[PDB]
Amino acid sequence: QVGPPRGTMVKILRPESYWFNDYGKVISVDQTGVRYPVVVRFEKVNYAGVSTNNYALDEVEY
Amino acid sequence: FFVTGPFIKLGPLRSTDAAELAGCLSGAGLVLILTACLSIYGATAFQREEVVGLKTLSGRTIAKDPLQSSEGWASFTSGWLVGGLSGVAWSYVLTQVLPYYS
Amino acid sequence: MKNFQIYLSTAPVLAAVWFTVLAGILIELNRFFPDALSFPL
Amino acid sequence: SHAVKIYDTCIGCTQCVRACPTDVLEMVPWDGCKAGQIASAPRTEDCVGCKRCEAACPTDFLSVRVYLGSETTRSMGLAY
Amino acid sequence: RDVQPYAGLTPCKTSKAFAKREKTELKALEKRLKKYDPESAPALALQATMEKTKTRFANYGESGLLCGKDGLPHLIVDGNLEHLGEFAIPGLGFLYVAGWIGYAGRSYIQENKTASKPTEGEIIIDVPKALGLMFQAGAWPLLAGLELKNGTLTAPESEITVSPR
Amino acid sequence: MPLSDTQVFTALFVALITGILSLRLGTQLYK
Amino acid sequence: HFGQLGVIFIWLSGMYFHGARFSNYEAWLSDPTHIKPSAQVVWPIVGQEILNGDVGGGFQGVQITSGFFQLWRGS
Amino acid sequence: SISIVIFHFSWKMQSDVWGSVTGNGVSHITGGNFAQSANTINGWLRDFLWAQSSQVIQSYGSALSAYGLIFLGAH
Amino acid sequence: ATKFPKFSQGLASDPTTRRIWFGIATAHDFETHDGMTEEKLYQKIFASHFGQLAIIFLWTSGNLFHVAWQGNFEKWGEDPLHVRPIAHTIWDPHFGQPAVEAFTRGGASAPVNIAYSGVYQWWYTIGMRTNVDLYNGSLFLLFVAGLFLFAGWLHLQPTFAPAVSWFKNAESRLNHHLSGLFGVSSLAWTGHLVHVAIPASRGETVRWDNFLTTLPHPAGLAPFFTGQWAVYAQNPDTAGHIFGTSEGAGTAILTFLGGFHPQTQSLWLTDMAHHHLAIAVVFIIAGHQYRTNFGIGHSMKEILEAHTAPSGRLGAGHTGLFDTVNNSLHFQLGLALASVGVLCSLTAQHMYSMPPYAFLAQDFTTQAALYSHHQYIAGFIMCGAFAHGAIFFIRDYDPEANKGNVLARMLEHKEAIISHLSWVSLFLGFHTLGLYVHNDVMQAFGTPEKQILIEPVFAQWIQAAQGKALYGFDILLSGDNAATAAGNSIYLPGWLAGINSSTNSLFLPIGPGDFLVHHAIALGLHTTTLILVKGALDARGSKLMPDKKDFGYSFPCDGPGRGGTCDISAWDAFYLAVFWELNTVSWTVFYFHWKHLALWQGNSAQFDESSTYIMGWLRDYLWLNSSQLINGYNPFGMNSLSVWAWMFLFGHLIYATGFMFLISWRGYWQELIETLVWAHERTPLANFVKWNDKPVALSIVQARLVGLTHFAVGFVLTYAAFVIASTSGKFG
Amino acid sequence: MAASLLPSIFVPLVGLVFPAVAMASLFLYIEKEQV
Ligand code: CLA
Ligand code: CLA
Ligand code: CLA
Ligand code: CLA
Ligand code: CLA
Ligand code: CLA
Ligand code: CLA
Ligand SMILES: CC1=C(/C=C/C(C)=C/C=C/C(C)=C/C=C/C=C(C)/C=C/C=C(C)/C=C/C2=C(C)CCCC2(C)C)C(C)(C)CCC1
Ligand code: SF4
Repeated sequence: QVGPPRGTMVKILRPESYWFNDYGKVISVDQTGVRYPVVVRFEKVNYAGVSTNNYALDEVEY
Repeated sequence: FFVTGPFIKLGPLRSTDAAELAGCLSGAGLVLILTACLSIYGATAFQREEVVGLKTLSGRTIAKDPLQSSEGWASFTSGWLVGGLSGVAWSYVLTQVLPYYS
Repeated sequence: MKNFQIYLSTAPVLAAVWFTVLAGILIELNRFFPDALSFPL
Repeated sequence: SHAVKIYDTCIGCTQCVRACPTDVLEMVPWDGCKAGQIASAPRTEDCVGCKRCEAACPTDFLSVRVYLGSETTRSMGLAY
Repeated sequence: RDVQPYAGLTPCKTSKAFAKREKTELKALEKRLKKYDPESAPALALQATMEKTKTRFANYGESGLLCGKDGLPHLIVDGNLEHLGEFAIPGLGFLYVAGWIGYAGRSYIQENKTASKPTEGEIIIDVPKALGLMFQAGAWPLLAGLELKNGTLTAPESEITVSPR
Repeated sequence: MPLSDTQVFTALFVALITGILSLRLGTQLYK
Repeated sequence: HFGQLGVIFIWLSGMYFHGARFSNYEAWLSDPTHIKPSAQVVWPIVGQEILNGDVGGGFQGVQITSGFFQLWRGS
Repeated sequence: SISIVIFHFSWKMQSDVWGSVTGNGVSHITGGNFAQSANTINGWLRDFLWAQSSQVIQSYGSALSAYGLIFLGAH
Repeated sequence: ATKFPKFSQGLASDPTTRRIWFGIATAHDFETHDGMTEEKLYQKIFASHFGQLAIIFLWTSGNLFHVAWQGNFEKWGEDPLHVRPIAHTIWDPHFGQPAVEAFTRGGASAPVNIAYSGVYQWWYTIGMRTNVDLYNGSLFLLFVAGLFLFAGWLHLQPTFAPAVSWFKNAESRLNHHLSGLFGVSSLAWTGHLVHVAIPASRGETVRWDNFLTTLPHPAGLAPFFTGQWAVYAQNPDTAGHIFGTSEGAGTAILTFLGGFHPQTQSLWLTDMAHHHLAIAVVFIIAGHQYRTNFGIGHSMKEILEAHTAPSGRLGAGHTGLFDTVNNSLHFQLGLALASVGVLCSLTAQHMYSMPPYAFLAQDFTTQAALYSHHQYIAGFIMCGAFAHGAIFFIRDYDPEANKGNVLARMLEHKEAIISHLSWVSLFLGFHTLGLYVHNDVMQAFGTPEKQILIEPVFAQWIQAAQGKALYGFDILLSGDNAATAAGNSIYLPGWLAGINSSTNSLFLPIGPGDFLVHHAIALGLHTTTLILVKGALDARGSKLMPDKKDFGYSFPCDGPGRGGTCDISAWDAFYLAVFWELNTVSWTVFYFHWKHLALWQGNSAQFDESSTYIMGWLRDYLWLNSSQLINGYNPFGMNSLSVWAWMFLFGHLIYATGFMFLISWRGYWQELIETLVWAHERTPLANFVKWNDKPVALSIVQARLVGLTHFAVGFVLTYAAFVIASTSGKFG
Repeated sequence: MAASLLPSIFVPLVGLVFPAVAMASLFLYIEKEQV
């Protein structure tokens, strides 16, 4: 297992992200070596209305 | 022939005795403008191949209209110019000649 | 009953009550202390 | 015609493809995402630019982007 | 009170144009009155309006107002001691009240942010807690000073979402 | 004193030359 | 639709009630040609009492243009 | 469209119908200027909008001061 | 494909009418042209600058020629106060006999237009007296325009075409423009004023014929080179001096009297000559600052590089900005536009209050027209400056190179700037509108004494500092201290005479209406700046659209997704800010025009009474002064203001037509055009004629622009018609 | 003589003749096929 454990709050570092500099719960991290394995869930919705998306290991901080 | 009439009866000089001459010169000027419009349309419009043919509603294959070509539209424009000037002159003649014109 | 109270606690009803009361107090102050261009001293 | 680009943040949810009204987008096999598929835009000439794909893309920021460019007949969506 | 002339403005109490304003309005009132017989209610209402105009003009005379060439009072807001009631004291009252409103709002939004479903409580206001925070916001300037000194008034730069630029 | 006709026509001919030069500049720009 | 009709009936009740306790309909009846109809009187609070115009009949109020006085006279 | 219908109605009635007979012919509100001025946009701007606005813009200090305030507010 | 988008293949292959529109629109956007190198970009820009300079000079020569040929310049010079200037003869075939008989003003024998541009006063002040002088000037400027057209043609040839590095030579360009384009030009103008304009003002005509024989001063250049420069100020013009005559005419050519010439109510020509001389000296000195070819002077790159705040509050300082400015044509264009717009505002604000032209203050319509002209030009130029800065941020800004400098810092705290602009705009608008509505209500309720009339004591205190003795602060020039004592040797008597006079507009008296309108102006400037700075800083991306820099400066939207992104581009921010710019400039010029109309009727009390509430502006200014304008033509004939009435209604028409393009949007119109295409295709005798380009609705950006253009055109034409017609109907 | 002649010639020249030729010419160029 790599990346943040499930349930932890991670600070988003992707500049273009709607939740940039915001904190979101980690739902799951894909261990099959995908490009964006970190699934982060967000209390607040973006302009598209979604509350989650995928991030890489260097696009999150905990 | 017809386009002269509005200038005769509603132009600036409609009240004056020279109403007819003014209206006919206005009609001739408009004929010249429309000749210019026709010449430029003929120069620009027919530049494409138009590979698709034409048929009648009965299904008979027919040749394209020679009018629908650059040189054909040029000949049509020349006919327009001659006809328009002759018609304007005829309208002048009839306004000066016709018994019940007023 | 209680749900109706909750309904009253909704944003529109509460805004209407709060601004009704506020307009009332401001009108009463302008009735009892009318025509106040500046704070007197 | 317009330009449609697919970025590696795509999760292969197919919503861009299903939203396209001119069949510009298609799903292709891809190892990068969990779902195992990325979108592509082969028939870019047919892109009218309606940006339904961008509206239907869940990923933040969008994995499909449409950049309006040279306007052709098909891009202008003209029946004449 | 008697105020010194300032910025080429004479006091309204000793201003002839202020007296003309009063006179004109009162005469208009009389004209309006004349058509009504004194026994009828509009006559008494108009007489009360005339009284109100007289006492307003008198109060504006005594309140140390400076009038202009036009004849209407003019406010001095540069901070002058003789005209502090024009802007400073009502300005202080507004700053106190507006800061109370804002601090009650900030306190409620921060308290509701800890609820299980903050957005539902955003539209259905918890009236008891709301009123508790509203009355606690009486000491807004103090509590704001505490927040400023402790650094919790302002969120740090890193926590705030920003554009990618 | 009104301008003489020779003055008006000389200035107008200078304008015509200026207009020719403007056309030369426009053609050169269009290249 | 029932609720809308209840609202309309509230509005009519208001108009008739104002035409009864806040109007000069009885004065206007004797002199309809010279008395201006009026069925709204404002409270004298912030100098808005000036809106109570000289509509006639020993009365002051906002002159009305709904024609309600004419309707009542015709009724 | 309604803005034009009601403007036509108001001007035509003030000019050619409404008025007061005094035994020496009709004295219309605007004096019958519609027939000779309502054929030009300038005529509507001047003899209807500009001319008839004097009542609403000079309404301050009277009972129609509310109408003047609403005029500005609606603008 | 077609040949008209010669610079755009992508538009050449476009099969619709959008091709024609966008080839017109993107013609001057050289940077986005196919196969466009930087060298071709710079050469074409250089030759276009040559071209429109020649256009400027042909416009000036045309004005001179028309005034010389069809004008009444001599007669106007004889009686400047009782002769209306003539602009040009009218030959309109559509005129009726009343129009021909009503437009014949001045001493013309033909219908004419009354020159409201002030060119008569300007040309009279500079020494031109006769139609021959104006004709000679027009011919000379015709030759100059031909010379510049030939120069553009020549520097477009490959031998004479300069490389990019010639344009990038900043130091040499600024040295030569400061010393020569500014400094030497000012010196030459001084030589003109001393040799020609001042002697012509004192009666003696000094043309090229008698040039080189009449000394401009009774002493020669002996006082100059012997250092006795005070001889040139020995005997100024007398107060009782009549312009253009020798009565009370002095001999001093250069001086600093200050104030205004009493008979013309304009600046003393000796003052303005001494002024241009001092500018010439300062700018010739200034143009030796930078290092070009001689081992001395500054290097601008290193100037910027060494100015970094030691504490790091500014970040890396200005490090990297030299290349940013020099390589970015849009940065340079935004700076030049910003400065030019500020200057145009300064000219508007200084020509009304300090008229530099003889008999300009007495001609009120020209003053109003010039103020409105320069303020509207300034507002548009400002909008352009900010738009081009947004364009710089998109096309020309390099975040990697500008890392850490003030510009990247602007990107970093842009949200704070935009939010505080929003705060100041909201505060100003809430309180200004509230005070205006309060005053409206109090006037409405018959109690105008209860209005919140804030006395603008700060501006009045400045005026008191500057010599005005109305308010009684008496601090700096109105009081008796060191500053006034130092001033009272040369300039201050004339300045105090000018500023304390009720006739001129040097520093007008200020009231609560002036307070409220200046705060309205502040609202307008703060809001327009909000919109424009928001457009510039969010040009490269925002939270709604992070990758906005990849879509160029002007794009319609990013679709209805993500809630909707209409008017999201920086171009759209400009488009929105032009409305606020027009609104603000209209507020300023409405204030100017009403205050000056009250001054010119002699009753300033009208403005001071009715400017505190909006109904007073609507009634006593707009409705009141529109009476004679709308009566330009009527069923009882017409008068000389019928053209301005027609233009007034014309501008109303354009404004409304603009509203059509602004409110209704593309997709209704596209379907309507589709039905029209079907109709034309299926109409007998009309299907013989077929369009070459497929007819389509205007694109979103195109139509936004078209509507904005109509809005602005109708705005400007309506107000121009109003400000000219009312002022000419009341004052000529 | 210039004053009595040149306006009556140049106003139609610039407001009817030059516009006609310019619009016609520009039309012919814009609609001119690339090849
Ligand atoms: C840009 C300057 C300018 C302007 C705005 C005008 C405006 C006018 N002129 Mg004047 N004129 C000018 C320069 C100008 N002129 C110059 C330099 C000359 C040469 C000395 C003349 C000589 C002249 C004569 C002799 C007459 C006019 C007439 C007229 C009137 C309309 C008829 C017309 O256009 O014929 C203009 C005639 C021409 C031969 C063209 C001259 C224009 C100049 C030289 C070129 C300007 C081009 C411009 C900068 C760029 C155009 C491109 C694009 C923006 C459209 C009108 C008031 C007539 C008039 O008074 O009618 C009542 C008339 O009889 N003009
Ligand atoms: C009849 C009187 C009257 C009325 C109706 C208003 C109405 C209004 N004012 Mg104004 N104001 C008035 C008199 C009045 N004002 C006077 C006399 C002053 C001088 C003190 C001010 C100074 C003032 C300022 C400085 C501001 C307002 C703002 C506002 C708006 C929101 C105020 C509020 O409480 O929101 C509820 C309150 C909050 C949400 C809390 C926000 C912060 C508040 C406004 C101030 C507290 C900060 C603190 C004291 C530091 C102040 C710094 C300042 C000096 C720069 C509202 C439209 C605000 C506005 O619209 O600007 C965008 C604003 O910033 N007013
Ligand atoms: C919790 C209340 C609250 C507080 C403390 C603030 C504070 C601030 N706002 Mg915000 N704002 C609020 C509510 C609040 N706002 C609401 C409800 C709106 C929607 C209308 C806005 C809309 C808004 C805009 C559009 C802007 C601000 C700006 C600002 C700043 C300038 C001062 C100011 O308030 O003037 C602005 C004041 C107003 C717009 C008046 C609205 C405030 C109302 C009266 C508060 C309503 C809530 C109330 C307290 C009840 C809830 C609690 C209760 C249940 C107990 C400041 C940071 C400006 C900024 O960014 O400055 C840097 C700016 O441009 N605000
Ligand atoms: C002495 C040397 C000299 C001089 C006179 C000029 C002059 C000029 N250059 Mg420069 N240039 C020089 C050297 C010089 N250059 C050198 C060495 C280089 C190489 C680096 C360049 C490179 C260069 C480029 C690359 C360009 C120019 C351009 C221009 C022209 C700009 C237009 C202009 O003057 O606006 C008018 C401006 C003024 C007269 C000064 C402005 C003062 C302020 C804004 C106004 C004050 C006005 C005043 C109050 C009076 C107004 C009212 C009155 C009319 C009533 C101008 C004629 C541009 C061009 O192409 O034009 C052909 C251009 O693009 N130059
Ligand atoms: C010295 C000044 C200067 C310079 C060199 C430029 C140069 C440029 N600008 Mg900038 N700009 C300026 C001033 C300037 N502008 C000003 C003052 C404004 C504010 C109005 C703008 C606003 C602006 C925008 C918003 C944009 C540009 C763009 C551009 C570029 C392309 C222009 C274009 O699209 O083709 C030429 C433009 C046209 C042919 C359109 C003109 C249409 C006008 C408005 C019609 C007016 C109608 C007329 C007056 C009515 C007649 C009277 C009536 C009675 C009939 C080019 C780099 C565009 C670009 O892509 O930048 C890179 C762009 O998006 N500029
Ligand atoms: C008269 C017309 C008008 C008015 C009032 C406004 C007002 C505003 N615009 Mg808009 N705008 C307009 C026309 C107008 N605009 C047009 C035609 C354009 C061109 C598209 C724009 C383009 C535009 C842009 C692009 C921007 C603005 C911004 C602003 C704000 C500037 C700040 C300010 O002045 O705050 C003071 C606010 C006002 C005067 C608004 C009205 C507030 C009223 C007085 C309070 C009402 C209270 C009362 C109880 C209401 C009763 C209602 C009841 C029935 C509920 C403000 C909200 C800027 C902004 O958002 O800055 C923060 C901004 O970015 N506007
Ligand atoms: C339908 C009515 C109508 C028409 C056709 C005209 C026509 C004319 N008037 Mg008259 N006028 C009218 C009504 C009309 N007027 C009315 C009601 C009044 C009020 C009483 C006047 C008052 C009046 C005055 C006071 C004057 C005129 C003048 C003129 C002439 C302008 C000279 C010219 O052609 O310049 C050339 C045309 C222009 C400069 C216009 C440019 C506008 C365009 C759209 C700008 C944008 C151009 C853009 C680049 C596209 C160009 C395309 C191009 C290639 C075709 C012209 C003969 C003037 C005159 O005779 O002077 C010589 C003059 O001084 N008129
Ligand atoms: C967007 C952008 C841009 C543009 C911008 C702009 C447009 C700005 C503007 C700005 C402006 C427009 C500014 C202005 C300013 C001003 C000033 C800064 C002034 C000053 C003054 C002073 C300092 C004075 C002093 C004095 C006085 C008080 C009086 C008397 C005299 C004396 C001198 C003493 C750019 C390109 C850059 C960049 C990119 C982005
Ligand atoms: S682009 Fe957006 S929508 Fe289309 S597949 Fe990739 S993720 Fe799902």
